[PDB]
Amino acid sequence: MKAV
Amino acid sequence: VPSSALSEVSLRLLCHDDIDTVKHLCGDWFPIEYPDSWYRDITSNKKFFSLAATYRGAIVGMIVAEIKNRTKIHKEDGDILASNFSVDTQVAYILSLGVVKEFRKHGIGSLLLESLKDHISTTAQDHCKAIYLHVLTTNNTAINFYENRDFKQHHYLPYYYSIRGVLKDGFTYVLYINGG
Ligand SMILES: *[C@H](O)CS/C=C/NC(=O)CCNC(=O)[C@H](O)C(C)(C)COP(=O)(O)OP(=O)(O)OCc1oc(-n2cnc3c(N)ncnc32)c(O)c1OP(=O)(O)O
Repeated sequence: MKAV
Repeated sequence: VPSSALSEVSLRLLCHDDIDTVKHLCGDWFPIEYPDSWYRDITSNKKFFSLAATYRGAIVGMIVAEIKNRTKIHKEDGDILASNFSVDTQVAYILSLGVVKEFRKHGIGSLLLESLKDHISTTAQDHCKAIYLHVLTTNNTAINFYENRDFKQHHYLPYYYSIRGVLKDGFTYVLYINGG
């Protein structure tokens, strides 16, 4: 889950 | 869901027409607000391996990854290849991995991960030496999944995520492949  | 569901699961790459479905599924899977430009990118840009699992027509899981040169790793994880001195070394970053709730624990997540490995073996067999990802430190389900699949915890990332207005910690997980 990539961060924004 | 029936325990024969995995046998009826198919795979296909994401396309432009999937944007609304993907955005909805991500809204349920990840408490993170990705912009529309991101959904446009992962469904259209061939630099991504964006793979959907489908069941009786509909998307029930996806993995989105990017194979890239070592120089493209962000500074917070710049050391995952510290013992690898080759300039041609690539890595695969998993941007997203999720499966619809009711379909979990049927092997679909495993299939998506294995498919990324197969894609790497097919497309970048010599140079891609690691797979890495980020996860919320509280996400025990995902952590167990990865640790049971040979991923190792590599970094602690304090307040890495912004989750509905509040900061939360993350981990980096890494799997070395083709010798590392
Ligand atoms: C950035 O995106 C990376 S970090 C975020 C991860 N994604 C999420 O947090 C979203 C919500 N969670 C999920 O989508 C899923 O929990 C994930 C993707 C994490 C796992 O997907 P899935 O549940 O499809 O994975 P799996 O292959 O089925 O493995 C879990 C698991 O299930 C069993 N299990 C019980 N019974 C069976 C049968 N009959 N067949 C297969 N598997 C079965 C396990 O033993 C599993 O693995 P375990 O090692 O225990 O975790």
